[PDB]
Amino acid sequence: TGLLDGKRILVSGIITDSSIAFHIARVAQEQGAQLVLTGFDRLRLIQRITDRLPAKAPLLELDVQNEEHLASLAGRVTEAIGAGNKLDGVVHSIGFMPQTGMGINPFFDAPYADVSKGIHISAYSYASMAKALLPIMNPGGSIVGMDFDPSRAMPAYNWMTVAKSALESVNRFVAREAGKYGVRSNLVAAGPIRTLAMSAIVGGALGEEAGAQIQLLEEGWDQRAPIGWNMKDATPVAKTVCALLSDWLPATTGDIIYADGGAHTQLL
Ligand SMILES: NC(=O)c1ccc[n+]([C@@H]2O[C@H](COP(=O)([O-])OP(=O)(O)OC[C@H]3O[C@@H](n4cnc5c(N)ncnc54)[C@H](O)[C@@H]3O)[C@@H](O)[C@H]2O)c1
Ligand SMILES: CC1(C)CCC(Cc2cc(O)c(-c3ccccc3)c(=O)[nH]2)CC1
Repeated sequence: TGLLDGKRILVSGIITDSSIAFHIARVAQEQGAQLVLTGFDRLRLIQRITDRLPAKAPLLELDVQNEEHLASLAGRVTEAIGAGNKLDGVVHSIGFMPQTGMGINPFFDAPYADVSKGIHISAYSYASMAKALLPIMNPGGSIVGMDFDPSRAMPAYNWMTVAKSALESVNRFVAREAGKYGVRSNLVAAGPIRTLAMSAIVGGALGEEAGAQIQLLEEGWDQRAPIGWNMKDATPVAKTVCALLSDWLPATTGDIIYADGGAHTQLL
């Protein structure tokens, strides 16, 4: 028997087969969960991607900045799962920052208008999704969001670090709301993952020093992690997410779970 047998789970922000969301999806189904997937904007591409998943599952459209999408969602989900049916889990794997708040671009020259859009999509949306979907969520349910450890600062990550810092604060407040419905809210702080965009950056595309800064990070991370860190293997992150969506961490809300091979616990 699977781990999430007959749980119903919403899963956001799939865009490629290297997206973490995709691997969460994959493992989720492997355990036997019925999924509902949202996508943003290029629904047509995302449709092609989601077809490679163990089982097919409904694709709804959701731009977290679109107010109506948020409004209409609560229903659109219940539609695709059948009325008198509730969700046992939502997964937030959304994030965005303009290239002024990330990469080689100096920290100071990011115009607030840029930064804000970032925080809107990367941290605010977490409460948005939780507001939309809490109503239709079963007791013992789970909310899970994607996070990169922002408690220290580092090169390149710039304003996104702030967005992540924001996000960990939002999460603790959602935890409060979620509690009313008997729902948990947590974040998975993950080590770096070799996604499409990340490898592109390791090839002039975000700069030259940028490629060198990514590489430095990735390598220190593996060296610090007492059980190592394979940037290419996104499975153990997904596995972790699924453990939070399971019934096996029932006493753990408002919190951060570290899938980083233990890096953040080691100085050198
Ligand atoms: N990249 C990493 O190594 C890493 C590490 C830890 C945490 N994270 C976090 O995990 C999440 C996903 O990372 P990823 O590597 O899968 O990147 P990704 O680009 O594959 O996923 C981000 C998703 O957000 C979606 N998105 C963008 N703007 C949106 C909007 N306005 N409304 C709704 N959706 C929108 C995109 O369609 C995309 O599918 C992000 O929250 C990211 O910060 C990433
Ligand atoms: C610190 C460093 C130079 C920059 C990125 C990090 C990890 C990381 C987190 C992160 O949230 C993202 C991200 C940003 C926007 C949209 C989707 C994903 C990322 O690409 N990489 C790995 C290296």
